[PDB]
Amino acid sequence: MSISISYSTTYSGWTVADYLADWSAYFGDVNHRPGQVVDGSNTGGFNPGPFDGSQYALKSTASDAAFIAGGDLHYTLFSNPSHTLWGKLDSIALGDTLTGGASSGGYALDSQEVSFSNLGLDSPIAQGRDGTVHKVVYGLMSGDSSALQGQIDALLKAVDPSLSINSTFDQLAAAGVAHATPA
Repeated sequence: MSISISYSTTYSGWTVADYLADWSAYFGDVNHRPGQVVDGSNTGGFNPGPFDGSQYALKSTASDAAFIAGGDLHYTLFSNPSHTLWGKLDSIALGDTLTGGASSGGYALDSQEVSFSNLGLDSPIAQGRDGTVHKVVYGLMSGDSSALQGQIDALLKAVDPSLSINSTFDQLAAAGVAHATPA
């Protein structure tokens, strides 16, 4: 199946690129780096975790922005290649108001704005921190969504070369890729 996109009607006239650049500016950089992961405030979490699961979720420490990555995901922690996320990334949901976690049966994003599904990404452990899945998710943690933008640009061009991250959500809905959701 081709990339599927949802978007709240209030973003109908935005391009994908402008939405993601703006979301990244609100989320900011959670500072997930050596000496700066000292407690659970900026780790995020897996369901079921602690290091693997079908969801990885993180809330911003600068805003209420949050995302959930869905698929079949694995984090190496200290194991070579250290601090690598690899595996199957099917979906990214972005917005605000993260709730839940492993103990309550799953994460939910109560103010989801936009989602991207059927991403078809599957990165092997061998690529380490240069894997596409790793770069996509670490970009969302660190205030730079350029890796996600590039993957969406390629998936959209695969549907039709007239579609891109510079398409508005409106235009993607007319093309049958995107679907407006209630605001």
